[PDB]
Amino acid sequence: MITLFLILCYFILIFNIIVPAISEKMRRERAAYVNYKRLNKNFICVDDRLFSYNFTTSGIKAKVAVDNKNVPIPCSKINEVNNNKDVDTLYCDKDRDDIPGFARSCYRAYSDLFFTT
Amino acid sequence: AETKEFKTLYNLFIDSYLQKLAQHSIPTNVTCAIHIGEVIGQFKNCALRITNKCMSNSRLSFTLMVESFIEVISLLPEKDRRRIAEEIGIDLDDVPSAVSKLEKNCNAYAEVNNIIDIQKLDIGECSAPPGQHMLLQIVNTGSAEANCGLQTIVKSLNKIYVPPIIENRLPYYDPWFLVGVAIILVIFTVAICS
Amino acid sequence: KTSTLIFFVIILAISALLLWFQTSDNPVFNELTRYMRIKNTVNDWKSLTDSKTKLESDRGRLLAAGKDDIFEFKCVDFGAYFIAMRLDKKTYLPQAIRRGTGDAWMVKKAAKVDPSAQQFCQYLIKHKSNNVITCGNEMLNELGYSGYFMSPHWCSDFSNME
Amino acid sequence: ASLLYLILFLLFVCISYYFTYYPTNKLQAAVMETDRENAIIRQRNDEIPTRTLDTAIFTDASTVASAQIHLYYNSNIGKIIMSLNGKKHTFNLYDDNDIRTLLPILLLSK
Amino acid sequence: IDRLRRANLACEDDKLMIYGLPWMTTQTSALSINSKPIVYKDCAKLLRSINGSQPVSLNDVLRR
Amino acid sequence: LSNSDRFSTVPVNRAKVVQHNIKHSFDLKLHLISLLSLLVIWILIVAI
Amino acid sequence: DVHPGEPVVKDKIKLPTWLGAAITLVVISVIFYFISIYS
Amino acid sequence: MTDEQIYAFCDANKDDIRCKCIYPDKSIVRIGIDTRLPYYCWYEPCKRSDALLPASLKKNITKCNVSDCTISLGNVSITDSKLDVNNVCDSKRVATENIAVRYLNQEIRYPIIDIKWLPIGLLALAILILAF
Amino acid sequence: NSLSIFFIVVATAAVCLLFIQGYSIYENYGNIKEFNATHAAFEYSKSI
Amino acid sequence: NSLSIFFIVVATAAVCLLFIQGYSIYENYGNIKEFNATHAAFEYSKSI
Repeated sequence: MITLFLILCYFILIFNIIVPAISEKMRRERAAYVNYKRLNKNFICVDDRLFSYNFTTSGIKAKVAVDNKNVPIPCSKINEVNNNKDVDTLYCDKDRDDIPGFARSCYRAYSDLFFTT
Repeated sequence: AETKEFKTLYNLFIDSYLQKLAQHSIPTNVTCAIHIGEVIGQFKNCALRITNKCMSNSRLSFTLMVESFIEVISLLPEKDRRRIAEEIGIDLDDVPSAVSKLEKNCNAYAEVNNIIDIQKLDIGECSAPPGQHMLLQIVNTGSAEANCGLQTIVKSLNKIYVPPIIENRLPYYDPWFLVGVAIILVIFTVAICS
Repeated sequence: KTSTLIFFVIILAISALLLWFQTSDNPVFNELTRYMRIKNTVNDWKSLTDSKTKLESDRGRLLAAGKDDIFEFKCVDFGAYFIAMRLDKKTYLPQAIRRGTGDAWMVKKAAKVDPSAQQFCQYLIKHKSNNVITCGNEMLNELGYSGYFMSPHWCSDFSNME
Repeated sequence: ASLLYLILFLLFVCISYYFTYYPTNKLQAAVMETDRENAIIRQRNDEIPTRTLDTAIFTDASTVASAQIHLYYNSNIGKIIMSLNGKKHTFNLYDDNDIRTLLPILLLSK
Repeated sequence: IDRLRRANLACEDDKLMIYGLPWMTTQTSALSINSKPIVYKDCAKLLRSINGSQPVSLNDVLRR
Repeated sequence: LSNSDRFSTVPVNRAKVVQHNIKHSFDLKLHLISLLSLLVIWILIVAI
Repeated sequence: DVHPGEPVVKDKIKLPTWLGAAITLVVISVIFYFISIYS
Repeated sequence: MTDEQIYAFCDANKDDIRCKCIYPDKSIVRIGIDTRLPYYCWYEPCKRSDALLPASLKKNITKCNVSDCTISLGNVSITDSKLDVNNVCDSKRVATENIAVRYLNQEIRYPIIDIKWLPIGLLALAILILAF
Repeated sequence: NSLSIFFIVVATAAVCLLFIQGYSIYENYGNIKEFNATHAAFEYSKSI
Repeated sequence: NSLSIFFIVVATAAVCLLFIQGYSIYENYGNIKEFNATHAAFEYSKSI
């Protein structure tokens, strides 16, 4: 009856580890988003790119600022970037390969979000 | 539970104003008092802070208040900081050491003394991230007009939207139904096997 | 066979009870999980301090370019107090004049423009400069905090301003 | 099968161990990734010293002089700043002109 | 700079030359401070007195 | 000064205070508990 | 800073947490094995 | 020492730095008077730790730049919260969100069942004779 | 069969171990609550 | 044969509890000695 043992194992795993893990991850990311939007707003500067963090159904997500021709916006003009709320944003969930080190910048953005919050 | 204070824009403004008042503190012969008839708090992590400063020089009080407000909105987006500035009645281009519209509006409290009298006070819901508390302040100052400016700026900063912490934990009631059903179904499978 | 099914049902019921206690707002489970969480967070403090100190070292290396005046003691004004600080020649981290065995010397200001505070900070620069404290790992091993993750503080404010 | 059951149990153990003793949120996992990445970054970057390194320097098309320089390499923009006589010049490692300017001053270090 | 490690210095007639360039395989003349071509007849002796007769790659320079 | 004696002239290493409060504190043995629970489940399902 | 007091508790040399459980299981198994063998 | 002994000693040595604001120069006293700030509240020998002061000087220094600010709360009832009434009226700044950690000298309870269980447990073992 | 009885005995031993761990937690719940009340702030902090 | 199994499990529980208590006492005898020495007056109050 090893199979019933495995069934019990996976049932306990899911409903006593993964679901509380989902709740804990949502709570931590929501707290980080709250501590981020309580002072900071719109985009912030990380690795010469611009990232913002928004909370959705499946956790927090970082979107990077790009111009019309899918080029990341240089940090120097974040001023006007805060003036224009219709600037193009690309999500970090999709691994888009045209930008060199896009996932690198996304990971550093998440790390900076953790450090600031 | 010793929890950290959840820093928030109006809290930063109040603390900066209080620090500026303390660092320019001057002795005065005027009596400044706080009289609250009832204080009711029934929600967890609803910290209450009753700080009783009073500086007789109200002109310097508005100067420091405007300086602290300007330093606070130095981190907001430009459009939001500016619109909140006209909503309050303070202009950034004007030096803090100048009479603004807010001071002119609040001069109507010059005759009344520097006492804060509240008949009854109740603290509302305070949703804070775990490990932190939402702290509410009742600050007195050496002039009722400085108080006027204080509460109007505090309300204006409260008008902003800060995302709330949502509680996902279900309400807990003693679950004897689950163990009862488990026992009944254990008897059921015992009978089935037999 | 029958015993195996009975124990299967019993273990499923135990798991259901554990899930009920986990999801619900039970004070006992909350106390236990908060105990564990506090212990884990205090454990992770050290790694967080190391990472932040190292990143601040990189940003100090990047910032200290073409500016030899930032390597010498200066009376930085923090709006309410003066601190005589510089950047260390080795770690490239903010290093200020230490007050005894405590933190950096904070010359309290009685006004927006306080000449006496500046004069005393200069006096410390010229006389009592042999005792210094650096943000990062020396700060952690001496006073218990890294200087970062603390607001307001001269390390964080100097990193944000510069 | 027995092998399938053993594989499933091992996968159970691995997943439970990860979910218990490893981060389960984007922030902390990204912090660990950034830690490893920055360790590699610095392991590569520390090969460039900031010490006073003597080298032959070409001020013009027919002049040469021996002098000490300092080198600081950064990977955010991937450039080397060379310090000479109190003045710092930045040369990119991706631009052809900067590479042609910087290679002789590095390969001729006495 | 890992790519540039294969670069090494030699003499193209009377001028400085950089062999082993994957960035630009074509022949390029090394630039001085003012971004101008380098033309020394004695640059070979200078290379011999620093790196040696064999063209030392930038990898060995970094290893120094 | 009605609370002058509760403040220390010397600096306080509060990090060490928390480290000692955690070192000398009750240890919920979740590792041992989980191992014992897994052994109990395996014995009650498979062994028996 | 508020004075924290003194560290009265001493760091005694402890024992492994699992070791008591290990002894219990081992001694129970040995007792059962001897009882089965002798019987 | 008593006030009379203080006066006799300081009249014996009128130039001692230890007693310099109990008997200060008239210049200092009138500078303090003409500034609306009593001299004993700011003049350095008064602030000195080893300086000897009479009863009158002490009870007049104790009223140096003292403010008059009061808080009169009524029926306060707080649950699971924190109350921080500061009533602070000086240059000193209260340390907000300063977590005051003490040494928790916790005493670990041990899993010792009441040894009154020892007979009953023996009875448990005894019932194996029912299975023989 | 002696093996089944052995496995039942080991299961009872492990359940007794779990009960003793739970009894330890029950006894030290006061210490747990005191530690939580004193060290509540550091639940999600990044520094002291 | 259910009664025999019940007797075996309860006797095993008793023996295992005895061994757990013995080992815990062996490791914590000194600790409870100082606990009783520093809390001697807590045994019986003088307001009987």
